[PDB]
Amino acid sequence: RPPGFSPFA
Amino acid sequence: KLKAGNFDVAYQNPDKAIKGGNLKVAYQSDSPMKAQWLSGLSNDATFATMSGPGGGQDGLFFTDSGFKFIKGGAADVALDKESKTATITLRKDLKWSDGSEVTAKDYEFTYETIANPAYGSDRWTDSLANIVGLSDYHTGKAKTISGITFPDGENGKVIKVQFKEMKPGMTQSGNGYFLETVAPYQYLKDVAPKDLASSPKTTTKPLVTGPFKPENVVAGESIKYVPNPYYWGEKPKLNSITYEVVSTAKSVAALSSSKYDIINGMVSSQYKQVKNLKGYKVLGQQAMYISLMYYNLGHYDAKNSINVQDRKTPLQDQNVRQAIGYARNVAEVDNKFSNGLSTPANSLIPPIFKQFTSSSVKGYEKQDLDKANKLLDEDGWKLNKSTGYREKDGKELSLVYAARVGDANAETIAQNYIQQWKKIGVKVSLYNGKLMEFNSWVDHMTTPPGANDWDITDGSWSLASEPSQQDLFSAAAPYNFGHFNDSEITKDLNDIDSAKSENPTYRKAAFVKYQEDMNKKAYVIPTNFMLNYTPVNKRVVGMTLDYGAMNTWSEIGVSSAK
Ligand SMILES: [Cl-]
Repeated sequence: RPPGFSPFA
Repeated sequence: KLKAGNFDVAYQNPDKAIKGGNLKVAYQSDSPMKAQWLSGLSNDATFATMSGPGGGQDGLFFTDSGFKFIKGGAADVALDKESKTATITLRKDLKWSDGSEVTAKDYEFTYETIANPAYGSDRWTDSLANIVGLSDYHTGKAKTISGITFPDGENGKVIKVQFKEMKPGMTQSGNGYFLETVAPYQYLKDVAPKDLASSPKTTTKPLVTGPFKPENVVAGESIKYVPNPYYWGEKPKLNSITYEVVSTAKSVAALSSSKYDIINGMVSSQYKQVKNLKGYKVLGQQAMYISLMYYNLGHYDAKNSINVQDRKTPLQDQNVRQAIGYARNVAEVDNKFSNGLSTPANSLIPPIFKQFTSSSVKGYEKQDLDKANKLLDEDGWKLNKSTGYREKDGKELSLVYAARVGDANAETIAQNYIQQWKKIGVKVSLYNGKLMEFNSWVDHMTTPPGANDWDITDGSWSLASEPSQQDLFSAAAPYNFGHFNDSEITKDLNDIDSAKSENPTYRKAAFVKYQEDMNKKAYVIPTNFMLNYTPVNKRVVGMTLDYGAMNTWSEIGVSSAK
């Protein structure tokens, strides 16, 4: 649902 | 050659599921797990995915494959255009994992966990400011939120949310104009606001609404799920779910040894090896994801919730921002390391939201060293014959690049761009001489005002399930960690979600202008669109990557043991 910081994949 | 979105979306196992038993899931993270069960206080996608069996940080509404709201979930939502209101109705038998009732106050408390600055949430946005009286509550001018009311009282199951202006995306999940989670007030009321994020009651021993509950949480490592007896819906098939973090280096070996049945969010560079693994079916689909390059353009005012583009830097010039983007060799990097899974991006809106993408939008997908040099030339940065770097006023064009840890090619790719910026005469060095760890990176970007020790970084997003990007770039949002503030860009963002954009033909044109303006202003530079793949063990029954599948965790099972 909401935006989230991802590791890089 | 780039691979088409022709991956199998679901693994349809002919084998019948058993009772239970024990499923083993992992998420690829080189950083320790960040256990936070309240949606408002959690910033990473890593734990949001790991909280799935527990309810996805207690999600309320059900969804079709296009992320649009449908009835039948933990709660239902209904919109009224003329009154500008949303009505949320929780199920009568919706309960926490301790047996207590989920009430209207629980939903309102979620708004307090973000709006009330004493909890220390990074999720404040201009979108939330559209709720009547929320801005006044956020600044402390009011004691409560006037736009949120309870028709059946705080004990009731009904909540009303008053808006200033109606927004198009309100029929779709991830709109951000109203929230979709609940928090256990009674359980958390005696905990001081500033202590809530680090409390064991929101980390290691929480209360959930989903089909599974955390029986044990090993801080920074794993979750032990068991069936939740107070779950409103279908009884789960499995006895237990173990959800663990797994390092990039150990992921493929963990698949070969059958340690995990499923690994989510694996890097593109490992697909080469994953596809050769028998006993696993590789599912896939278009990632709701974008990676892009950020510039540090100012700071964030926390007291007044506003991004101020006031950083003294050569990156304040438009020609400098564009050239650095044109210098990059994203295409060459993609064709060499990504196994045909990464496509260089032309704009900020991913192919997944196909309706609002346009091939007309030319961006930075193709390297142009000549144009980069020219743009820098006609701007005032003249190349020094001695040093090999451009100068202005005797000030050398030297920038700091905060590159990030990733796969085995992360250090290579980072240096790859450095050499490209070298070719155009821009001196670029790594932050503290080494790649940045994910957890400490997030803290460095989100914490106000803040950092002045970086110029270029890379942002990777698990984007909102709704195409609008207000929660990424709007002036009030901390998530805008480059800290830009542009009248035209703001207007573009607002026009995308205006009253006129209820008309989809008008909203299409608003997205096109936005994408062309963001590429032109070059505050951020779109890097990659990705295609996601998931290795699933052949014993797993009822597994799917379909966004419309709601009872996934309840219907999922196994055909055999270890
Ligand atoms: Cl207000």
